[PDB]
Amino acid sequence: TLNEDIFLKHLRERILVLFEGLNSIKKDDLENRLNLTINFLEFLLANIEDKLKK
Ligand SMILES: [Mg+2]
Repeated sequence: TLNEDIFLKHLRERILVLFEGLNSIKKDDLENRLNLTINFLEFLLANIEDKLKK
């Protein structure tokens, strides 16, 4: 069963690597979208405050 053990252990590692890559990709995409929304809200806040000082 040696060949079986090698294939299964490598397959486990491949699954873990796939999960690690998927989580990295999702984290980057989430960071991008969060930065967009946060910048939008900061621009809105700054514009509102500039509109209030006048
Ligand atoms: Mg790993």
